[PDB]
Amino acid sequence: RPEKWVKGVCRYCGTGCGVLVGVKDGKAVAIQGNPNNHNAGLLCLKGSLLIPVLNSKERVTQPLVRRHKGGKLEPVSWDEALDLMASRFRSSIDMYGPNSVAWYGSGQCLTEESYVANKIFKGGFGTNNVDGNPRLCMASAVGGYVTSFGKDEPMGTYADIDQATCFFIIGSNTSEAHPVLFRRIARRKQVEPGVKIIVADPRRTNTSRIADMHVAFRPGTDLAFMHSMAWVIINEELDNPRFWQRYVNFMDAEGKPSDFEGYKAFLENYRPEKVAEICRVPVEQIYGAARAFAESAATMSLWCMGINQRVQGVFANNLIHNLHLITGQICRPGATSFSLTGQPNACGGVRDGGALSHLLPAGRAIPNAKHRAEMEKLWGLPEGRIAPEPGYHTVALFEALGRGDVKCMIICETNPAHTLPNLNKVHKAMSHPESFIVCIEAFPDAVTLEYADLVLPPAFWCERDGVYGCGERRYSLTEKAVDPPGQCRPTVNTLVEFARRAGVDPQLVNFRNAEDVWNEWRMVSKGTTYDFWGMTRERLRKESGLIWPCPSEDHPGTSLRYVRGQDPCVPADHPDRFFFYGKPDGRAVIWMRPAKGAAEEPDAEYPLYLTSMRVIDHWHTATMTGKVPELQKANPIAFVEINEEDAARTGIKHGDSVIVETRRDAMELPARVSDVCRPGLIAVPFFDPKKLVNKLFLDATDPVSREPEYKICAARVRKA
Ligand SMILES: Nc1nc2c(c(=O)[nH]1)N[C@H]1C(S)=C(S)[C@@H](COP(=O)(O)OP(=O)(O)OC[C@H]3O[C@@H](n4cnc5c(=O)[nH]c(N)nc54)[C@H](O)[C@@H]3O)O[C@H]1N2
Ligand SMILES: Nc1nc2c(c(=O)[nH]1)N[C@H]1C(S)=C(S)[C@@H](COP(=O)(O)OP(=O)(O)OC[C@H]3O[C@@H](n4cnc5c(=O)[nH]c(N)nc54)[C@H](O)[C@@H]3O)O[C@H]1N2
Ligand code: SF4
Ligand SMILES: [Mo]
Repeated sequence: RPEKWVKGVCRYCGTGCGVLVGVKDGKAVAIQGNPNNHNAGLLCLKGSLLIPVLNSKERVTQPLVRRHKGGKLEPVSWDEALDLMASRFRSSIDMYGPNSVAWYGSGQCLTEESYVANKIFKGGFGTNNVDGNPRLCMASAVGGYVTSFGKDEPMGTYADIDQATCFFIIGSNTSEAHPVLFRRIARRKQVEPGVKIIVADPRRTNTSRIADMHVAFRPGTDLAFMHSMAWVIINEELDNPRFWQRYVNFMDAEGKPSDFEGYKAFLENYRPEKVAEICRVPVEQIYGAARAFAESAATMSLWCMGINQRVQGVFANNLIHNLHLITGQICRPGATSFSLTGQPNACGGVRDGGALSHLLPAGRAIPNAKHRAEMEKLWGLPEGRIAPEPGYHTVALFEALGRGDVKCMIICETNPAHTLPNLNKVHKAMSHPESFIVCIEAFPDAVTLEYADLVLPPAFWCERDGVYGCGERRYSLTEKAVDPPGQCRPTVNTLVEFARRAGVDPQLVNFRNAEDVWNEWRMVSKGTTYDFWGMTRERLRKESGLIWPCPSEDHPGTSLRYVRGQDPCVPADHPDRFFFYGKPDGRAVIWMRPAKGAAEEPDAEYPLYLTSMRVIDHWHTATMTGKVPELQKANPIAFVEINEEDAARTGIKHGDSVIVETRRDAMELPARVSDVCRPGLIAVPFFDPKKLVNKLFLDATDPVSREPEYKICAARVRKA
């Protein structure tokens, strides 16, 4: 029975549910949803079963070191570990320059931890080799928002779910991936049965059971589909000229200035009857989706990896925004283009904090000299300290590691040997005989540890305080509830000490705790369109999150970005009601992106599309949810989804052990025959360690966002 309730944030998905941890003095005994956060006291099963994870004894509790490659990992002193880390890094820089070292973090790191590691590597060591797992996830969405709007992050919030009359949910298994959000959507349609829901996804998931229409298009053909929708919208005069004539600019297929007539001319290449067959769907779906979208009083789009993990990821994102831009379904309650963020802090930590290889904090960019100067000034650095060239993006980083270009790397709160694409190649790279890899990891079963040279024990989740920035621009504090076990220390501290010992000027890592970094980061944001200066620690302790922009302590936060009278970044006296200030002329942009396909399409030899997806019970690599026995009762191990019509003709029965094979590897999996995967598609989950499916997937990335195409590759199947 709890004596105190410590306010936090769920450790899992980007829905970012507020949580209250009940501690019976010393130990966490219960957990309940924070009634004051957006989730209003509700949590899904994974969140509900957080305590068994926090109290698990199967943790990394003391530093470990592997004296030599291929050898046993053994205990080592914290002091001996920090000196080892600092000497190896400093030497590498002294010998080969900053670009020989790198930081590979994640959207699961507290904002404060990502900010510190970013600053160390960029302002301290002078290398921009700072990336993270959000590159495997939200990079395409960032690209989409910056190219369409000139600023990252959604312009709306979760609250828009309550006023939308239409939901266009594409490339998102919302029920299994953002449970609390799916419930809020299902609730909306229950309160108002008139609400229409279109679910576009090659797979028929539980998300489609509340859908008015399920568009099961051929993998990769959604750009054609969405262009077709705009064709219909224009053709049936369902567009909003009063809006686009005043707030939109058009760009042709070659990226040059164009106009409405050019948009119409381009769209002629995407007529419904032609696209319906490209997409392998009934032509009525194109008309229906378009009409529901444009005729509705307020439409909201929501999408996830099915859109982002694509070589055309940034373009697919632009197409979704085009729909809202041509119809004016934006900047009003219930109407917005809402990218769903997968991780708890891919937003606050990596995106907003600029902890990616080409970024600087608060929407600054490495290639921009005024930005580099601005940062050198804020961080008290000597002119020119920040390298002008962006560092390696994730896939390139592990490639550099495999070549010996990157000799020292810190992997923190991610499991790359399990989750990076094209594993066989990645494993070879991580096995470089002369590399020095330091893993900050909470659970010993993470496969990446088999590659680590030094393992450091971190304080897990609420064992320390920190901020998480979820998908709706909401910044929420998680206060420390219990003490870290064994020798576990807060990564914020471990970083500050690693820096000092590595030679970094002490004025740079001038932090005792997370609150100290929050105050500097608060300063670094001041004046920018991210400005969250009003989010003091005290306000964050008392509030269940605040949504930025939040400039002064007396400012309530912002739900409607780009809207006069709502967004503080839009002059009180701006002449127009909307202002897309991320663009020089205040106008958003519609892009006539040509629809292509996957990097590796099916052919004679490998006739099927292979996709990979989430399952509600398991969180990623399962080093955390794998400790909760209840979560293992439905899908204990991996399987391969095969379509009914394909199985029959292929001669495969349900339960059969089948070999899924791509050009990169073959893996045996039990077949799960159903109508989930449309014909010509198979799907594998990645939660099982004994079945590392990323060994099957290709390594191609969107040339702009550099996000890998985990969603599509070519395969062949056979009975084992
Ligand atoms: N239980 C649980 N929840 C999670 C996670 C977890 O590990 N476990 N992860 C969190 C994280 S990091 C993230 S990024 C989110 C992501 O969550 P989602 O992206 O919603 O989950 P996925 O299974 O990857 O869903 C992608 C969907 O894209 C489909 N798809 C495949 N090919 C295409 C295509 O060509 N076009 C389109 N439009 N769709 C396509 C798939 O069939 C699948 O249904 O989930 C979050 N939620
Ligand atoms: N085929 C395929 N591959 C994919 C995807 C896909 O859809 N298909 N999705 C991709 C996407 S969106 C993502 S987000 C990535 C994510 O994939 P990863 O980030 O690699 O997966 P996680 O299991 O979340 O890794 C987090 C690690 O943090 C550890 N950890 C937990 N708490 C702490 C802590 O406090 N400190 C430290 N140091 N470690 C801690 C865990 O034990 C675990 O090893 O996977 C990607 N890979
Ligand atoms: S919906 Fe996401 S943030 Fe909310 S309790 Fe579930 S896993 Fe946690
Ligand atoms: Mo993600």
